[PDB]
Amino acid sequence: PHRYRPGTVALREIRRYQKSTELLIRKLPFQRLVREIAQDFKTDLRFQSSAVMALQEASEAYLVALFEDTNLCAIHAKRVTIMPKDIQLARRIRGE
Amino acid sequence: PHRYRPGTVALREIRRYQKSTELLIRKLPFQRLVREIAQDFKTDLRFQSSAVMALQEASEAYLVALFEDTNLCAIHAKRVTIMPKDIQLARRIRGE
Amino acid sequence: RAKAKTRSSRAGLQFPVGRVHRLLRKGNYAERVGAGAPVYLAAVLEYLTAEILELAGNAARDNKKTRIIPRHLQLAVRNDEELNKLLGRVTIAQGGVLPNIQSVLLP
Amino acid sequence: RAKAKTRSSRAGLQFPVGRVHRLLRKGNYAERVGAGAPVYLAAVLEYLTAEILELAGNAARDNKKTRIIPRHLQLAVRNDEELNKLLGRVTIAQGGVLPNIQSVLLP
Amino acid sequence: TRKESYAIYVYKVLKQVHPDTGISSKAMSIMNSFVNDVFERIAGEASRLAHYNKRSTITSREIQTAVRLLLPGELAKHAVSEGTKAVTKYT
Amino acid sequence: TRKESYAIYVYKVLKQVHPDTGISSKAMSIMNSFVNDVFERIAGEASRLAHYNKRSTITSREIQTAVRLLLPGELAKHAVSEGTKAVTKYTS
Amino acid sequence: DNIQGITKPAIRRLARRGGVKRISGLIYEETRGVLKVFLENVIRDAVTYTEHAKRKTVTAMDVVYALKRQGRTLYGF
Amino acid sequence: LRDNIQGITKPAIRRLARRGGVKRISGLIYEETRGVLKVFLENVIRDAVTYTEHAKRKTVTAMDVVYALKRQGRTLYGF
Repeated sequence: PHRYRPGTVALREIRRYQKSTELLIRKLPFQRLVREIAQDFKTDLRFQSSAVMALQEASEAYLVALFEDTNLCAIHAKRVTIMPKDIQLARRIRGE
Repeated sequence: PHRYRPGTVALREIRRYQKSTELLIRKLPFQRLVREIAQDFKTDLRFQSSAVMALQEASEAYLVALFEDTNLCAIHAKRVTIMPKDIQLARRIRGE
Repeated sequence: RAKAKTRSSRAGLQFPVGRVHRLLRKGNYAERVGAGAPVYLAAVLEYLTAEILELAGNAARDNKKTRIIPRHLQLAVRNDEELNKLLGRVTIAQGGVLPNIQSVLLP
Repeated sequence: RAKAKTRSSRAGLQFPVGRVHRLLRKGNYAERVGAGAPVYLAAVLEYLTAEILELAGNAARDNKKTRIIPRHLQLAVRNDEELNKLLGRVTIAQGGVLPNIQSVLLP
Repeated sequence: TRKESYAIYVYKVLKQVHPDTGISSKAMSIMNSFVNDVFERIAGEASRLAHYNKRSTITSREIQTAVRLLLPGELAKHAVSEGTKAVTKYT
Repeated sequence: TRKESYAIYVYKVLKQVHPDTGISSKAMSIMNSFVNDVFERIAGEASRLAHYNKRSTITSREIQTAVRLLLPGELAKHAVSEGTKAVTKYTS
Repeated sequence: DNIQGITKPAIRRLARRGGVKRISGLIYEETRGVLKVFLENVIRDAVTYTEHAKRKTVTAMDVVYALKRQGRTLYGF
Repeated sequence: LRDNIQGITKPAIRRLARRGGVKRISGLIYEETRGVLKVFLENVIRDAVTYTEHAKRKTVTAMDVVYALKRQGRTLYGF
């Protein structure tokens, strides 16, 4: 069978997910997570669909920027993989 | 010629300059640099002493925080010596 | 008597001076509001909107389409230096990111 | 009539409720300010000042000086976690930083 | 209550800039949010400038200084040029 | 006009917390700047909260929401309790 | 259980949008945790905004104000 | 007077790094931190001089400087 080298499929995924702005995170798990988080602060709390969309967009953009900083730190450390220490360093510099 | 290790006096100076709050950049060169920078904006501009003082405190605090971030980048990259790439990474993470 | 010349048409400016003045007055940001302050704010807003829309239309032209959609706006914001610096802490929905690949990532 | 009573005794606090109401009215944040809003503001400011001064006095006790120094205030601010996230983007003059050294740097 | 919208204004600005380029409803909302955010930022900076020197009024100079503080570089310079041209056309 | 300053109020708070320990004028300026900055932050949050709800007044609920928002962690509920205690003392 | 409701391929796609070639196996839990922290902060701000308005449903509008007051302003809503 | 970027001496940078907990300081970082200190100073100074020119003011006061620092989200206490 045909075999692809490690990286070209990754680069193709990078390209195809950077040209388009589709919703990477599925609607239902993010909505369920939002309801679970909000249920500890206020019981019987509702969320309109556009509110869930907006929160999902903000979360996805924030996580994309955090992953960009994580990859940046990984390249600074001469590393291709991204480690949780990279995320910790990026958040510490960003003060999060 | 008793000589200390190259890195023990470094830690001693780190402790001395972290315990003490005395300013590190001399007031006259910083004031002259501030006047040089401001002469390109407003012709014949005057700086009061407290203005230069506050600018110096803010500048040393920003430089100190950036130095902690670059040091953390250095240890994150399994390194001790900071390099200008660490400063560039720290600036770009905060989007400066 | 004479026909109404309005406010925005007197200055030759498309953005509403009257709406900006009403928002500034109802926003209680100052006890008094000058006459030229809404004119200046509307002019600045129109310039910024025109620059953003021009860059977004250019990006759509590079996208072989003639309708501006928020990915084009995000590309226009992030591509130009001054608008990216102005909107650095600003997130655009349905926009994505710049299609850039690091040097070490490419084979 | 009866003797006038200041707001400090009425609200059981020390921060000036009258001054806070004055800067709220003259600071044009809203066209109206309720009666309890300056009281709540004085209480919150008084509690934050009390917590910061208590932590500064504790830091001075660890240093044995009887006078609060800007170094003591900086140590008090950056030692408390909640004060650290509240005052994170805030510069304190003549305060320095915490003397923290990484384990890999120490021999 | 009713909610204001800058659909026609951004529409006519776009047709003045590109006469043959459309815009979507989501992009209309993005533009609205952008213009409102810039309006709030400039108005807050101008109000702070007025309060800074015990001034109870906001004039064209307050918006000028707010634009120079917020907008960077050549964007700020072109904004001041456009605002000055608008005020001179008004007078 | 008269320049605002919380010098004696901060001093009285210090004395009711640490009567033995004093405070310096540089520390006094730092505390005054902190109090002013927190006051402006909370007042601006209350003003924007009133504007977003189409409200033309700032009440105790505005300050409660502002100190719930800007103040994080245990400080939020502690300031909420202090404000509620002050409100109850005012009403009594 | 909804914290694990988000999927590992979703996190992979999120990193792909961030220009990351490869992802380590133990960073998924850390990304989930920091996402939980960020969502907790934003949801707390939105809950306070909703409770201030005597409202029982979190609209989209106070969500974008909650994000904007954190220096993360959202456009399009 | 020009060429005052050399006023921030190398030992002053070393002291700033020691306050930041830096053990080993490269010889090539001094130019870079002079550049970033210069850039931060032009940003804060341009904000301060816009504040000064707004109020018919010719001498830059400490108040405007710390107000500029706060509007860049770097508020300074003690002035």
